[PDB]
Amino acid sequence: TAQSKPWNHYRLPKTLIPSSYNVTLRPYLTPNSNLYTFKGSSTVRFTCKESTSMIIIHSKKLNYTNIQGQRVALRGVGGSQAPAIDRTELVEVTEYLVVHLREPLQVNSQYEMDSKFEGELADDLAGFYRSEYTENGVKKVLATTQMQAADARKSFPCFDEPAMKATFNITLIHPSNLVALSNMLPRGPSVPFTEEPNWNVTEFETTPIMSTYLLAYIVSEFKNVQENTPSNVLIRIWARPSAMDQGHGNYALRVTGPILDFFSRHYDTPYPLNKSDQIALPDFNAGAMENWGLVTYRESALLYDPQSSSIGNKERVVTVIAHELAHQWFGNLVTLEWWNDLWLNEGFASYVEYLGADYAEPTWNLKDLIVLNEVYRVMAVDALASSHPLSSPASEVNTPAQISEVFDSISYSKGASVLRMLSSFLTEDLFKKGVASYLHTFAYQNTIYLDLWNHLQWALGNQTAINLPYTVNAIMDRWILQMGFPVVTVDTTTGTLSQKHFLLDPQSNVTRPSKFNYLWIIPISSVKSGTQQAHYWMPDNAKVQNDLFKTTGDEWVLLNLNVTGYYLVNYDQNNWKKIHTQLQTDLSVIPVINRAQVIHDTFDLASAQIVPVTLALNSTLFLNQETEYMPWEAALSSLSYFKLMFDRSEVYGPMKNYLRKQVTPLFNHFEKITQNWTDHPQTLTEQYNEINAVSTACTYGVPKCKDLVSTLFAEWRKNPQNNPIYPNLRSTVYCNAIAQGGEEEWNFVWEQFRNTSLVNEADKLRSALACSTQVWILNRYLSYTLNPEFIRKQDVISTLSSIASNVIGQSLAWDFIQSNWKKLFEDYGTSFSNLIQAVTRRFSTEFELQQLEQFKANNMDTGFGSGTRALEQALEKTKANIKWVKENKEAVLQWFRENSQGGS
Amino acid sequence: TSFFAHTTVNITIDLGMKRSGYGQPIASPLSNITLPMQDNNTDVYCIRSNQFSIYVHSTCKSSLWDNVFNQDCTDVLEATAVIKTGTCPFSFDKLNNHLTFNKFCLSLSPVGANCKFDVAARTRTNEQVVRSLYVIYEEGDNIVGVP
Ligand SMILES: *[C@@H]1O[C@H](CO)[C@@H](O[C@@H]2O[C@H](CO)[C@@H](O[C@@H]3O[C@H](CO[C@H]4O[C@H](CO)[C@@H](O)[C@H](O)[C@@H]4O)[C@@H](O)[C@H](O[C@H]4O[C@H](CO[C@H]5O[C@H](CO)[C@@H](O)[C@H](O)[C@@H]5O)[C@@H](O)[C@H](O)[C@@H]4O)[C@@H]3O)[C@H](O)[C@H]2NC(C)=O)[C@H](O)[C@H]1NC(C)=O
Ligand SMILES: *[C@@H]1O[C@H](CO[C@@H]2O[C@@H](C)[C@@H](O)[C@@H](O)[C@@H]2O)[C@@H](O[C@@H]2O[C@H](CO)[C@@H](O[C@@H]3O[C@H](CO[C@H]4O[C@H](CO)[C@@H](O)[C@H](O)[C@@H]4O)[C@@H](O)[C@H](O[C@H]4O[C@H](CO)[C@@H](O)[C@H](O)[C@@H]4O)[C@@H]3O)[C@H](O)[C@H]2NC(C)=O)[C@H](O)[C@H]1NC(C)=O
Ligand SMILES: *[C@@H]1O[C@H](CO)[C@@H](O[C@@H]2O[C@H](CO)[C@@H](O[C@@H]3O[C@H](CO[C@H]4O[C@H](CO)[C@@H](O)[C@H](O)[C@@H]4O)[C@@H](O)[C@H](O[C@H]4O[C@H](CO)[C@@H](O)[C@H](O)[C@@H]4O)[C@@H]3O)[C@H](O)[C@H]2NC(C)=O)[C@H](O)[C@H]1NC(C)=O
Ligand SMILES: *[C@@H]1O[C@H](CO)[C@@H](O[C@@H]2O[C@H](CO)[C@@H](O[C@@H]3O[C@H](CO[C@H]4O[C@H](CO)[C@@H](O)[C@H](O)[C@@H]4O)[C@@H](O)[C@H](O[C@H]4O[C@H](CO)[C@@H](O)[C@H](O)[C@@H]4O)[C@@H]3O)[C@H](O)[C@H]2NC(C)=O)[C@H](O)[C@H]1NC(C)=O
Ligand SMILES: *[C@@H]1O[C@H](CO[C@@H]2O[C@@H](C)[C@@H](O)[C@@H](O)[C@@H]2O)[C@@H](O[C@@H]2O[C@H](CO)[C@@H](O[C@@H]3O[C@H](CO[C@H]4O[C@H](CO)[C@@H](O)[C@H](O)[C@@H]4O)[C@@H](O)[C@H](O)[C@@H]3O)[C@H](O)[C@H]2NC(C)=O)[C@H](O)[C@H]1NC(C)=O
Ligand SMILES: *[C@@H]1O[C@H](CO[C@@H]2O[C@@H](C)[C@@H](O)[C@@H](O)[C@@H]2O)[C@@H](O[C@@H]2O[C@H](CO)[C@@H](O[C@@H]3O[C@H](CO[C@H]4O[C@H](CO)[C@@H](O)[C@H](O)[C@@H]4O)[C@@H](O)[C@H](O)[C@@H]3O)[C@H](O)[C@H]2NC(C)=O)[C@H](O)[C@H]1NC(C)=O
Ligand SMILES: *[C@@H]1O[C@H](CO)[C@@H](O[C@@H]2O[C@H](CO)[C@@H](O[C@@H]3O[C@H](CO)[C@H](O)[C@H](O[C@H]4O[C@H](CO)[C@@H](O)[C@H](O)[C@@H]4O)[C@H]3O)[C@H](O)[C@H]2NC(C)=O)[C@H](O)[C@H]1NC(C)=O
Ligand SMILES: *[C@@H]1O[C@H](CO)[C@@H](O[C@@H]2O[C@H](CO)[C@@H](O[C@@H]3O[C@H](CO)[C@@H](O)[C@H](O)[C@@H]3O)[C@H](O)[C@H]2NC(C)=O)[C@H](O)[C@H]1NC(C)=O
Ligand SMILES: *[C@@H]1O[C@H](CO)[C@@H](O[C@@H]2O[C@H](CO)[C@@H](O[C@@H]3O[C@H](CO)[C@@H](O)[C@H](O)[C@@H]3O)[C@H](O)[C@H]2NC(C)=O)[C@H](O)[C@H]1NC(C)=O
Ligand SMILES: *[C@@H]1O[C@H](CO)[C@@H](O[C@@H]2O[C@H](CO)[C@@H](O)[C@H](O)[C@H]2NC(C)=O)[C@H](O)[C@H]1NC(C)=O
Ligand SMILES: *[C@@H]1O[C@H](CO)[C@@H](O[C@@H]2O[C@H](CO)[C@@H](O)[C@H](O)[C@H]2NC(C)=O)[C@H](O)[C@H]1NC(C)=O
Ligand SMILES: *[C@@H]1O[C@H](CO)[C@@H](O)[C@H](O)[C@H]1NC(C)=O
Ligand SMILES: *[C@@H]1O[C@H](CO)[C@@H](O)[C@H](O)[C@H]1NC(C)=O
Repeated sequence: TAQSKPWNHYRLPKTLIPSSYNVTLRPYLTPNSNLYTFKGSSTVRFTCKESTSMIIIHSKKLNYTNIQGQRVALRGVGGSQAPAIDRTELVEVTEYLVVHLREPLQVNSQYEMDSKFEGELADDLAGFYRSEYTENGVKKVLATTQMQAADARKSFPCFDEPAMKATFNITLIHPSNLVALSNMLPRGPSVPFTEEPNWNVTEFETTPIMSTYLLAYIVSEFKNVQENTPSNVLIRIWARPSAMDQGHGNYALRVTGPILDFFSRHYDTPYPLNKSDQIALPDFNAGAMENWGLVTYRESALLYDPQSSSIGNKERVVTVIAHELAHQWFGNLVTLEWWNDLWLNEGFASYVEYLGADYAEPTWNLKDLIVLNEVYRVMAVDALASSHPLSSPASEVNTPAQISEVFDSISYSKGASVLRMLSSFLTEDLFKKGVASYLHTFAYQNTIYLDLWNHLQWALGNQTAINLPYTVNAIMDRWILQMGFPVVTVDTTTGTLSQKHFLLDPQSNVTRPSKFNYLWIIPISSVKSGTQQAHYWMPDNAKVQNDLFKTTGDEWVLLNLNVTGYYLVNYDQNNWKKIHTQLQTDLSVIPVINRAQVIHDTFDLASAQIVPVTLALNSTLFLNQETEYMPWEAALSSLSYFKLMFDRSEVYGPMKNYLRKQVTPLFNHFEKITQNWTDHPQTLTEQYNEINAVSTACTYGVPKCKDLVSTLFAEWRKNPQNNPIYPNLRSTVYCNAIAQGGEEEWNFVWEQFRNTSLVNEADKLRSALACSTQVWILNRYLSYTLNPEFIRKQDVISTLSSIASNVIGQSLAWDFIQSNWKKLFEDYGTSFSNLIQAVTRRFSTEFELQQLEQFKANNMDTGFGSGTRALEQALEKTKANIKWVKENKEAVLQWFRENSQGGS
Repeated sequence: TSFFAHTTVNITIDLGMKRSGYGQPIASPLSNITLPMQDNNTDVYCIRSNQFSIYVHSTCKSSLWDNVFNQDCTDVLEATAVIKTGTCPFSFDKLNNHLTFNKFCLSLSPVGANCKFDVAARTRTNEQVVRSLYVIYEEGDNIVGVP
């Protein structure tokens, strides 16, 4: 049947396995009279494993210059006589080039296939593509390559399946004015192209065995900062000439060396290649790609300006460098057979990125923010009936579109969360030994997740100290083959633990089936009244008992120490109180990561109606004695919804006075350590809580905070060119200054916004202009949006959603979006979903729901475009918001009023 | 090199002043003391003369958040170095007065420091200690100082 035909199946036939490729590409970076275009020529050598009469290879958007009769030519290595090509056909859907042969190929015989082709160097961010940038008014264009998944076939005919690894000989014909880069260093110095002497020919060294998706070739006029490591590896940081002249990519050079060294010792495997080129591209939506030896990055993730960039950027560059460098071993040396297992590659790197970044910047304690940035991030989505298992059968991922769906928060963050739990029971040193065992045994090869488990189990067998009650395969099967995470409820009177699938909706329709009936094997580290207890292993059973969790009197138990595991913990009311009294009597006894747990967990349990909302708010009482970031951020994140629903309500006064009483101590703490806000801290966590202290103390009415904003802004208005405000506190001071002032302040920030070149500062000033308390100023600012000479097209959605955040601007913006819907949909519907989510985020009344419903009917003919799901989603959120307010408004008001004096 | 001579020791104390978040004058620890050069070393200067004179040269500079002192002090920030007595039985003024000592060495390093003077910045509003100047002294009459 036609359906049976091998060319109509997405997955490649395993009759031909490739050996090596010879790919020669010529990027034409000058527009054609009609399109930027690239010309190529490839020669692949393959071995027949099973006799077939047809060569099926991947080809996407490639026009072919016919060699002799057909598109390709076939030759034979050894005595192999190549069969004649009867006909060549191109299937577009499955992206294939089917070469029908007159006589079948021979088993275990090698053949070579030549091809000459041409394609479009379009701005598609896929394959050999062009990245356009404007430098000093001159529009310059560079040729770069994103080959992830399907895109490599777009540039050269290849077997684009990660399991079909091969060695590649990349040759580049580029203009002599521009530089040529690839995965490997050039074989020799560039030699001019004989046929056209305005071009050079860079032929690179042969690539190690590697997957087609990790290939890269970039032709650009970029510049570099070099550095040879003690391990004899060349580290080059490439970027636009302007950025390198300003020394923006020097932090990247300062950390790349130490990071590669750490991973070399951690994995016990020397860096496979000798070069680590890291390029920063102007427009890189992907953020970063782990191309081997040519890691492409977005300018915001490799470059750091120490005079304008906040510490948030210093964290992004050091951690993203640690992630794409971890892939050079785990993901590039030992790749994975298919994308059904993409979670292991991205999850492992998303965990070891914090390890490598801690080596580079050890003062920051980054290994503790994985709970906040990765675990807590993914739990919000894994606690829904719409989530998905980490691992799916390989047969389920076939379509290029199905391959892209594997790239999500579950695979990256929950993957890391599950692999951090492994490195907890397995003891890390054993975990390192197994990973090393895996990278040494399966080097230059492809693997199954079982292949890692096997090596990590063998590591335990070569040991007698750590003994696990179950196999590594089974323990992890519960976390990778089923969705969601468990909530452990411990009745301390009887010592009975219970597990249940945690879903944030009180009423939820989990329809997805599980082989383990939504019961997990949970590693349970516990503490009894400050002293660590023995480790526990709760089975895949709903309820069990153990005297480890049986308290008497003032004895309190706290589980998931340091949040190593991927589960929520609930105790009996009495034990919660004993934990809350300890957080008041003395908090140091409870670790910082567990002090955030008692906040995140309680609020998440309250959303599911497992515990009352009063218990969640109770967890925010020890914060008048807290100077740490994680416990404070966990509260400010959870109390954001409270503010969104109550900022325009009767109960905001009590809320503001409570959070003022609780933030006043924190503000005074930083005021002291910073000598009246002069000498700022040097640890990422502390610098972050300083922003939280300043911003929170201000939006809740701390007198001194208003004086600090006024002073800093006053000094800035004088001497405008030199800015006194610290890069980190600039955004808060700017927003506050605009809200505290009027037209003169707004007109200043607007003039500076229209004069600033740095997108970093422009966005800070633009988002600050939306904080105005004047109605007429906000409406004028809203009319500035309609004109693209005042606000860029891409800045419009973030400008509108910022005005909507102002309590005064919510009404003004909703009105503006309804009245200008057609124009906004015709431009952003083709991003817009997020606008209809930023606005309609506070919607909490039946009257607002009616307005949303009436608007849907009115603008049905125009249509909601990309946010059609979002307009429906906003209705469902508003309805869910109306329910929460009705059932929690009175309790929240009473609690805030009662605890208005802060905590003891 | 004659013991019987007058050696003038010029303590150049470059002063670093940073403006506070509430506009207050804040004195940075990054302010630097430059002792006269001796034995190819600015860290320590030992008096090798019967008569000595210790004089203070003070320069005020201003930094912003950067901690790079690129400009001159203006308004509240401006200040002048004042070497407070600190942990010593003698004031910086007493030394240039009729005071006799067998050996007198001013060092920026606390190694061998028999005593330590506290260098401060005196803004119209307040005087804030910045760095400390260590002194190693031996009681005697071989060396004395005066204006
Ligand atoms: C991308 O670049 C890489 C290099 O960076 C290319 O890899 C090279 O691939 C070619 C072809 O496979 C290799 O060349 C051949 O290697 C044979 C083995 O050489 C090795 O063993 C030697 C000791 O025996 C050792 O000294 C040497 O260093 C190396 O380790 C070598 O025997 C070949 O030379 C003879 O054979 C040729 C053809 O085979 C004969 O024999 C068969 C069997 O009977 C017969 O069918 C055939 O007709 C021939 O008679 C012959 O043409 C020669 O005249 C000679 O007799 C030859 O050198 C090369 O070694 C690889 N280099 C590296 C560094 O890997 C890669 O191929 C390229 N990609 C593409 C698509 O080409
Ligand atoms: C770091 O900042 C501290 C706070 O800074 C203040 O607040 C910020 C927001 C800005 O407004 C800033 O300009 C303010 O100074 C700062 O601590 C403060 O320092 C000032 C100056 O030393 C103190 O002012 C003096 O106060 C006393 C009275 O103290 C009583 O009243 C105050 C309230 O006014 C209470 O807070 C105290 O607890 C006491 O109950 C006054 O008597 C004195 O003036 C007298 O002397 C002058 C000169 O002779 C006369 O002209 C007057 O008539 C008076 O006789 C000052 O007004 C302020 O009290 C103090 N506050 C606190 C809480 O400590 C600190 O000095 C800064 N430190 C650094 C690092 O520079
Ligand atoms: C849950 O999470 C917490 C936080 O990560 C863990 O507590 C940490 O334990 C590690 C163990 O390595 C501590 O690291 C060590 O700290 C020692 C000093 O202890 C304290 O005192 C200093 C100064 O006040 C504080 O800054 C510090 O935060 C601690 O409070 C150091 O002396 C150790 O140095 C040793 O190791 C290094 C390794 O590079 C060697 O170079 C040294 O020569 C030396 O051998 C080390 O740095 C970490 O400080 C602890 N943090 C806190 C705040 O307690 C818990 O262990 C973890 N618990 C569980 C159940 O997983
Ligand atoms: C007391 O003396 C100390 C030295 O003991 C002086 O501090 C030095 O100040 C100079 C500037 O005058 C610093 O050199 C500068 O470095 C800046 C970036 O380096 C940062 O990181 C280093 C390492 O931590 C710090 O030392 C430094 O302070 C910075 O934090 C550059 O941005 C500066 O730019 C200048 O030179 C470049 C060319 O290199 C020019 O293009 C610029 O336009 C500009 O001229 C400069 O290179 C030096 O690093 C500081 N060393 C320290 C802090 O020990 C104090 O200035 C002085 N204090 C006083 C006068 O009270
Ligand atoms: C301890 O750990 C090793 C694996 O780790 C190695 O040794 C430690 C000490 C470190 O040096 C690491 O860096 C090393 O990688 C376990 O070895 C494995 O044992 C199992 C048996 O339990 C072996 O499985 C067998 O393999 C046979 C074929 O082996 C050959 O082929 C494989 C590849 O397919 C190749 O890796 C191997 O070297 C041989 O060439 C097969 O016939 C048999 O039926 C069975 O499948 C496995 O191959 C071993 N792996 C390696 C890499 O050595 C130890 O078992 C473990 N000890 C304990 C007690 O658990
Ligand atoms: C140590 O530092 C002193 C300066 O210290 C100041 O003075 C002492 C007394 C204390 O009060 C300190 O608190 C002060 O900070 C340096 O003295 C200076 O030396 C320079 C060397 O160039 C002298 O510069 C000269 O200036 C001349 C102009 O004025 C002099 O001459 C005219 C007549 O020409 C005369 O009218 C006037 O009275 C001065 O005598 C100029 O002609 C000459 O070419 C030269 O430029 C400067 O005058 C000195 N100032 C003072 C007040 O001493 C020491 O050099 C330095 N020495 C050491 C060893 O550290
Ligand atoms: C794929 O790409 C690789 C390179 O990345 C190609 O491999 C190279 O092939 C060339 C041509 O065979 C090799 O250059 C030859 O080397 C030999 C041995 O040293 C001789 O020196 C050759 O010189 C003699 O022959 C030429 C041509 O007849 C003649 O002009 C000259 O006077 C001499 O008689 C010399 O050309 C080169 O070393 C190879 N490089 C490597 C690293 O292997 C490979 O051929 C490409 N494959 C395909 C199918 O395109
Ligand atoms: C394109 O290919 C040509 C030819 O290889 C490259 O010319 C090369 O230019 C570099 C400088 O960028 C030359 O380095 C210097 O050469 C001079 C000799 O004139 C010597 O005094 C210095 O010690 C230094 O090595 C290189 O020699 C020169 N090669 C030539 C002329 O054959 C050109 O730069 C290439 N451009 C690209 C992007 O490939
Ligand atoms: C908008 O941005 C431009 C570019 O930054 C600003 O131009 C700058 O204007 C300042 C003030 O005139 C110039 O400062 C100069 O300092 C030197 C001493 O270092 C002095 O000799 C000059 O007379 C002048 O005062 C600065 O050089 C100049 N920079 C450039 C590249 O034009 C402009 O002032 C900004 N307008 C605002 C902030 O609204
Ligand atoms: C590859 O070939 C296709 C045609 O098979 C080219 O598409 C044509 O482009 C011309 C010029 O713009 C149009 O007039 C034709 O109508 C297009 N036909 C189709 C079917 O698209 C395409 O431009 C070629 N690409 C390259 C870079 O060679
Ligand atoms: C939140 O904490 C408060 C105390 O801060 C708890 O209030 C106590 O509740 C018990 C049991 O009803 C009473 O016996 C106490 O007298 C109450 N004390 C105060 C000061 O009100 C409250 O129960 C906690 N809520 C939750 C759900 O944990
Ligand atoms: C990398 O270095 C090794 C030696 O450690 C060398 O054998 C290999 O050829 C080099 N590859 C290059 C230059 O890319
Ligand atoms: C859950 O989904 C099933 C299948 O769509 C449906 O039959 C059932 O009524 C749903 N139940 C709830 C509670 O929504």
